[PDB]
Amino acid sequence: MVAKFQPPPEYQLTAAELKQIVDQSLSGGDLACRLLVQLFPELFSDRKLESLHLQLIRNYVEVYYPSVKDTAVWQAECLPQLNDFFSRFWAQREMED
Amino acid sequence: AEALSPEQAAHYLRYVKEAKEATKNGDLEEAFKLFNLAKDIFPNEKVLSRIQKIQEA
Repeated sequence: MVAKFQPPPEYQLTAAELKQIVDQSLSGGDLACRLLVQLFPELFSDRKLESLHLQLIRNYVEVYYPSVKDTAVWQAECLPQLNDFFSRFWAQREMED
Repeated sequence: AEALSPEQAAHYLRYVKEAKEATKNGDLEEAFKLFNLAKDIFPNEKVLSRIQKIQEA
């Protein structure tokens, strides 16, 4: 309808780069977590799993898991996995010391 | 072949951070070692893209 949406250059993946991540992915949820790591490494240094970030990940995920266009599928599979990955990473860091 | 664990991600990310700093400093030996340890966890075009194992020596 409205516009062409592209992400900022720094968060733009090539089709080749996307295919590669997918090929290593065990599931839609794992693909989502790999994408979090590749797109947003700043989120892991010294939460901001905010809506724009999550939507970008979902847009990539949908290229190969089109059922993720259903918001129920997104919320049942990918979104809890992303949040639990992110929580686990941060608690692991908190515990180091 | 396998789900990325948060442990793996953390190691991957620290390796890339340090490989970049090593490159900034000029220690290509350390950078090469670190980028490779990253590649072993989570291979991708950007990391494999060093390489740039240039020498002239």
